[PDB]
Amino acid sequence: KAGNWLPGSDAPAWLPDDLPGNYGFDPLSLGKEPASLKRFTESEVIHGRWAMLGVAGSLAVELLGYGNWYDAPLWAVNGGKATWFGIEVPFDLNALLAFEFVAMAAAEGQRGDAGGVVYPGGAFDPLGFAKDSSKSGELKLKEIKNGRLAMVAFLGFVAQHAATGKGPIAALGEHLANPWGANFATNGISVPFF
Amino acid sequence: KAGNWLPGSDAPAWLPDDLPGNYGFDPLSLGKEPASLKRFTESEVIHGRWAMLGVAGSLAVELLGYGNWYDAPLWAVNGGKATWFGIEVPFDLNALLAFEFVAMAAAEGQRGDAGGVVYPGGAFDPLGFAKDSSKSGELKLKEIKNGRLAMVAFLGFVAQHAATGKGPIAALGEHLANPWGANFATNGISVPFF
Amino acid sequence: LDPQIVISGSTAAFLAIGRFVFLGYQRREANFDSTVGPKTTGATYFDDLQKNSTIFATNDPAGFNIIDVAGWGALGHAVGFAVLAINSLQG
Amino acid sequence: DIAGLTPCSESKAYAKLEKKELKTLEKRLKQYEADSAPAVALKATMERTKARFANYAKAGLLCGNDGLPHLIADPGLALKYGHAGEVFIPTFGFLYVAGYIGYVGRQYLIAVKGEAKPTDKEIIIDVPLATKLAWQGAGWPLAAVQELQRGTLLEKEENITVSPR
Amino acid sequence: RQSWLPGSQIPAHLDTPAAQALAGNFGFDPLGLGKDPVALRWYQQAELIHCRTAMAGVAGILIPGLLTKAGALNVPEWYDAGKVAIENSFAPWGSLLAVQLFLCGFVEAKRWQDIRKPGSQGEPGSFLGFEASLKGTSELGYPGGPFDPLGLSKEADKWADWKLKEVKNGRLAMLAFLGFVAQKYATGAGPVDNLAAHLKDPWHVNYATNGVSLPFL
Ligand code: CLA
Ligand code: CLA
Ligand code: CLA
Ligand code: CLA
Ligand SMILES: CC1=C[C@H](O)CC(C)(C)[C@H]1/C=C/C(C)=C/C=C/C(C)=C/C=C/C=C(C)/C=C/C=C(C)/C=C/C1=C(C)C[C@H](O)CC1(C)C
Ligand SMILES: CC1=C[C@H](O)CC(C)(C)[C@H]1/C=C/C(C)=C/C=C/C(C)=C/C=C/C=C(C)/C=C/C=C(C)/C=C/C1=C(C)C[C@H](O)CC1(C)C
Ligand SMILES: CC1=C[C@H](O)CC(C)(C)[C@H]1/C=C/C(C)=C/C=C/C(C)=C/C=C/C=C(C)/C=C/C=C(C)/C=C/C1=C(C)C[C@H](O)CC1(C)C
Ligand SMILES: CC1=C(/C=C/C(C)=C/C=C/C(C)=C/C=C/C=C(C)/C=C/C=C(C)/C=C/C2=C(C)CCCC2(C)C)C(C)(C)CCC1
Repeated sequence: KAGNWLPGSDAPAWLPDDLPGNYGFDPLSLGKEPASLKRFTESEVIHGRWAMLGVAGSLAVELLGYGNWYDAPLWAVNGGKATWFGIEVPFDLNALLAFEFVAMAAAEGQRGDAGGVVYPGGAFDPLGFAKDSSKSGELKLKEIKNGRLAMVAFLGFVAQHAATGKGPIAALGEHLANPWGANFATNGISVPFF
Repeated sequence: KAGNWLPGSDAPAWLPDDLPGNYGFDPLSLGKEPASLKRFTESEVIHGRWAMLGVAGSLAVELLGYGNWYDAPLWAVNGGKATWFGIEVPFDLNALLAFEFVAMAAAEGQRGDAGGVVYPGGAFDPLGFAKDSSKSGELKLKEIKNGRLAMVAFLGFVAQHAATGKGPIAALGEHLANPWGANFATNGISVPFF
Repeated sequence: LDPQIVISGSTAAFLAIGRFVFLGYQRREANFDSTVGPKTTGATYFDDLQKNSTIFATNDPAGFNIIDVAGWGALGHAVGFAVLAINSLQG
Repeated sequence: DIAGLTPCSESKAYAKLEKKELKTLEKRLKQYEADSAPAVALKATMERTKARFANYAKAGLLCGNDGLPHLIADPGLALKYGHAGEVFIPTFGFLYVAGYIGYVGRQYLIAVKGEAKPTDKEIIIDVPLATKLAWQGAGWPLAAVQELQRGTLLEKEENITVSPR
Repeated sequence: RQSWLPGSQIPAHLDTPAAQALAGNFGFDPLGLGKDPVALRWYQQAELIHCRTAMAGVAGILIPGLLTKAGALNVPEWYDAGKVAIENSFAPWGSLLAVQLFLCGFVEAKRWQDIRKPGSQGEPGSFLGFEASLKGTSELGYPGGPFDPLGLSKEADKWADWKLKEVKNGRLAMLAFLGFVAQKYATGAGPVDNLAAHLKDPWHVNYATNGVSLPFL
């Protein structure tokens, strides 16, 4: 019980208490069955880790001034060359496609063979946290909460750039310039009848 | 029971459970009788192996740049000479026809004498897989699934080149260029009343 | 374009392919006794121009009579002349 | 066009036949007066005739070398070139009404077999029951496919078969 | 009970505990189609789907149709919405029709297999995990779970009233769409303009005057 998403309302019966991010949030009754609930726990944590990585990446890209996340893949359709922190990358689209396919296929198959495992250990624990399994539960809670936040932020990225076409930090900068003059009601495509 | 091709519906009674690729797929009740079902298992596996070989071959031909699968036999009707990976092949149409007839007749007769056998062993097992007959069942499952996929892909090759006249990789390339602009609704011969 | 090479190689190939691999499958169809062994239970002439009279002896280890030789050689000649005839119309 | 003909609008033979019919009709018209009922009927015939030619030209009909309309009996071809109103729609209309008649009759037969004298109600029609069933089947095809899918449309092999085999 | 025709003999197949437990029963079966309870079951499913898609379609006609007479929402007429949309769009109509055939055929196949077997779609391992919430809710045609998100279908005291409102509005919606079609072929303008031209002059502009809807007078 990290909280309750709606004060007063009763928690659902199928959510077990010992579980990270257990707010009892389920209007649709999607996880009423055991095996499906386990699969959903796996999916939530994994999507969270990938969302964290992507959001941190797009932020780092724009914060260190290398275009947005939308024009990082610009060098492949329009002829050019990739980059990292100010150095060129000598590869072709098919080359990175091949190495990405092989590497990701290998890694995800290897992961997808050990049943459903969410917390590995030993060599995915190289610094020595979460050893006592006591504060590890709290670290699980922090993990899942930051993951939910990251997912929401990334959906924000997709919608925001689908609406105004600008990058995240550019949009934040101009919003801090004139708060009431430009947000999702000056969007002109969010709320139609304005 | 690798699955069920239509959730909810009952499996047919004549399919035995211990069998690779047993999804219970039989609307026409084609395999209700024992001997016919055995013959059909033989045919399915063999067609699968030949389909795998053919599809892999056409993909290799086009991927390494030697024309399509449709213009590999072009050198015999229009005068020319066969090839392999950049080297010429010194034979005549009747020469390869004779050696093909003899070799295939010998091989297929030899195979067609040992009753109906689908998994040989010993000298058609030269690397040492499928020895315990435990994971061999899973390998049978993977075999038959990849075979079904290959048969479907090859029928796709025939139909696709019968419609648009281009090769597989060229068609995929142009489809990745403009997805909505060119597929089997821009075909002009697939769906007539467009 | 030699006729002797095409025809000789053809008949050799077909006699070989009838010798080694299609022998037993041809000899599994010798068993018609399940349905017909008395083609004609007859006594005299007009019945033994219809029943077997002679048996062509083979010291061949597998047992090719002159008849199987005639058959596989005949197919070989048909296919060989087909090859020469398709070669004949100016390639 | 569709098997080597032309539509009747620009068909030369069409207008020639039209002119010929009007010519014979006016020839019959000439010898009467201008108020006579003969002339009234003749002018009515002129109006109906010219209206018929205009109606056949308007519907996009297809004429051969005789200038006569030709019907196209092919689903793909007629539906592709706009001719669904000459065979296709008529066949579905007829099948509707014919199945309707048959279904109403069959329902009457089963309705009267369950009495004490089936022959009297066959020779002397039960008019209330006949009108009732005459209404009750305007949607027959749905009831037909239901009777098919339940297996009551067909008698089993208690039918009398010829003896012997 | 209510009847469509007070004094008319209500047929015996619409007078059962199984048929009176249906939404919007008014004993209306002049052509005796529903003599087979299985057929009545299937036809009820047909009525429900037609109700829901009819409401959706007619709302799509009206609400942009009404709001365009105000300032916002410049929407073209419903019989011309396709053309303009496809000129606005990115793909030809053939590919769109193919994609909707696929994506709708999958779903309709689901629902169909649930009609043939009531507890069908929920059996372990079939889907990737929505098999949890793809069973019925004991009344065929009214699933639960991911449908009805807001939980309105939980209370038992408003149940028959939600049902009955649905079926009544749906029947009215089907009538509305047939009206849209007939007014399109009859007068030749949008339904909102027909409403305006009838309120402007009721005793002169109706289907007794349009010259097509009854030609004998
Ligand atoms: C990546 C998707 C994902 C998945 C699979 C889960 C899975 C889960 N969450 Mg969860 N969650 C997520 C994202 C996700 N979460 C995000 C982003 C947030 C922040 C908003 C939360 C916040 C949250 C809370 C507060 C709680 C859960 C809980 C749960 C568990 C039970 C609920 C359930 O059955 O989930 C099944 C979930 C799905 C099947 C999601 C599938 C996606 C749906 C079908 C479509 C969504 C479309 C979206 C709305 C479109 C937006 C577009 C935009 C333009 C408007 C389950 C393990 C409960 C729990 O105990 O935590 C473990 C709980 O109390 N979640
Ligand atoms: C190519 C090799 C490969 C392989 C073999 C796998 C294998 C696997 N992955 Mg995986 N993955 C890969 C590459 C691969 N991945 C890559 C490159 C990424 C991105 C970095 C991911 C991201 C990823 C996530 C985030 C998750 C997995 C999961 C899984 C497991 C689920 C298996 C399954 O049935 O999914 C079958 C899946 C599909 C057929 C595709 C599903 C498509 C989804 C529903 C559509 C999502 C919306 C779509 C992206 C549009 C978004 C638009 C955007 C603008 C917002 C399995 C072990 C899941 C897991 O572990 O759960 C147990 C999981 O949560 N993977
Ligand atoms: C080479 C053909 C072939 C044959 C002989 C078989 C044989 C068999 N399959 Mg099978 N299968 C095949 C191809 C084949 N498969 C392909 C390509 C797929 C992928 C789509 C599958 C998917 C599949 C499943 C999912 C299942 C089977 C099963 C079976 C077994 C029982 C069904 C039966 O009686 O089959 C008899 C089959 C035939 C007689 C096929 C003959 C070909 C027909 C008569 C004509 C087809 C024309 C085609 C549709 C034209 C397309 C043209 C295009 C332009 C549209 C049997 C051993 C069941 C089983 O237990 O697996 C072992 C089962 O559940 N199959
Ligand atoms: C009584 C038998 C019969 C015959 C001889 C024809 C003859 C014809 N039809 Mg046809 N048709 C029929 C019944 C028949 N139809 C019925 C009952 C239907 C309704 C299902 C159709 C639906 C139909 C369509 C939708 C189309 C044709 C077309 C054609 C023409 C070429 C195709 C063809 O011959 O396929 C051989 C036909 C058969 C062996 C009879 C079975 C009927 C099948 C279902 C029709 C086959 C259509 C074909 C695959 C389309 C080919 C496209 C073409 C460009 C190559 C030809 C004039 C095509 C056309 O317009 O040509 C210009 C076309 O697009 N027909
Ligand atoms: C819970 C629940 C429950 C109840 O019952 C019901 C409901 C409510 C329905 C539900 C809800 C749900 C939800 C909301 C969900 C959401 C999700 C998401 C958002 C995800 C994302 C997710 C997301 C994600 C992962 C993301 C990721 C990202 C990434 C990787 C990125 C990448 C990249 C990079 C490198 C950078 C460059 O430049 C480019 C790119 C390529 C771009
Ligand atoms: C199952 C079932 C059951 C139920 O009951 C009923 C039904 C449904 C009917 C059924 C179904 C069926 C089906 C679908 C089938 C399919 C098949 C196929 C497709 C095959 C292929 C198959 C196919 C195959 C083998 C293929 C093969 C191929 C090949 C070799 C190739 C070759 C080649 C090469 C070297 C290359 C060059 O350049 C040329 C060539 C010469 C070209
Ligand atoms: C009851 C009974 C019983 C007894 O037994 C007998 C009798 C009497 C016969 C019967 C009766 C019947 C009836 C009357 C029926 C009716 C129906 C209907 C009307 C339907 C509709 C129905 C209708 C419907 C669904 C509709 C739908 C619609 C839609 C989707 C729309 C769409 C759209 C839109 C949105 C807009 C865009 O832009 C275009 C479109 C595309 C256009
Ligand atoms: C001694 C010996 C040997 C050898 C053997 C041999 C080599 C044999 C041969 C045999 C032969 C070599 C036979 C042949 C035969 C032939 C034939 C039998 C032919 C026939 C012909 C025909 C049939 C033709 C026909 C025709 C004509 C006339 C023209 C064209 C068309 C036609 C086709 C109709 C060895 C050393 C191995 C060892 C052991 C011992």
